[PDB]
Amino acid sequence: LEEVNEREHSMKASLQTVDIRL
Amino acid sequence: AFGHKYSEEGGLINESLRDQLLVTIQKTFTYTRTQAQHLFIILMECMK
Repeated sequence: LEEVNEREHSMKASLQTVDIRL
Repeated sequence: AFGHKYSEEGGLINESLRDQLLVTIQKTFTYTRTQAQHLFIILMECMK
């Protein structure tokens, strides 16, 4: 679950950057 | 918090975050890159 927490933090950062590009 | 771990050698922050920071600033602080920039400068300068 700690690995889930680190991976989902990266997923939110990638989604935020994708929204800024769009 | 995001500026400190994404820092490498202090004031040398890779563009990957140069923007990621600018954008989180542009998002969390909702600061258009104009406003975000001044901040990016201060954070990098200070966090350096």
